[PDB]
Amino acid sequence: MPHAFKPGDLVFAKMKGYPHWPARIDDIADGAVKPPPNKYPIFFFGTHETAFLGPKDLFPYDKSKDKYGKPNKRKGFNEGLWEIQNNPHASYS
Repeated sequence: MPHAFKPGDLVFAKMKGYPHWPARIDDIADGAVKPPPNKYPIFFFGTHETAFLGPKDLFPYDKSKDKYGKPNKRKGFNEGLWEIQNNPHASYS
């Protein structure tokens, strides 16, 4: 059975106006800005941007990749598909 989301989990994350996007739950570094309650820090592969999202916008990657893991014209998307498949736990700073 599923657990709650934790750092390192792989997802497609949905933002208004954007396709479901390859992403991970990030850790919060010591001294770094914390997310709002009930929100997670989401790092988006390819763009390397961070937004704060709740579970309603987070789709576990294994279950979802057949539907959402296809190339997309949007900036950074296909880079992000490579990252989540090939080195999803690397430093992209």
